[PDB]
Amino acid sequence: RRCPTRPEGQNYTEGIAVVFKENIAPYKFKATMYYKDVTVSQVWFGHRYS
Amino acid sequence: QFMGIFEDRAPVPFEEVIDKINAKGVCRSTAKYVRNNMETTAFHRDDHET
Repeated sequence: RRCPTRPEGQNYTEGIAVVFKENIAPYKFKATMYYKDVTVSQVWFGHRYS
Repeated sequence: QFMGIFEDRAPVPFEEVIDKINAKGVCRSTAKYVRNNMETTAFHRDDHET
């Protein structure tokens, strides 16, 4: 009987790759906060205590 | 100068939610509510109820 031989075989293209995934990290940068704590305190001065 | 700003959130009573906000679409200008075990009412603009 005429039986088949080995299959053709996969043809592979050698190369280089870079794999990117979805970006989930927030964009980060340096900021500066300028503000003023304004604290106004009302004190009642008793006989022996405040 | 500001000597102090007391900011509070008061609930809207049932009789104001149903009869005023839901029926007429308006809200009272006075807040009557229980805070710190006391009945307190605040009038907007220190004026009459509207």
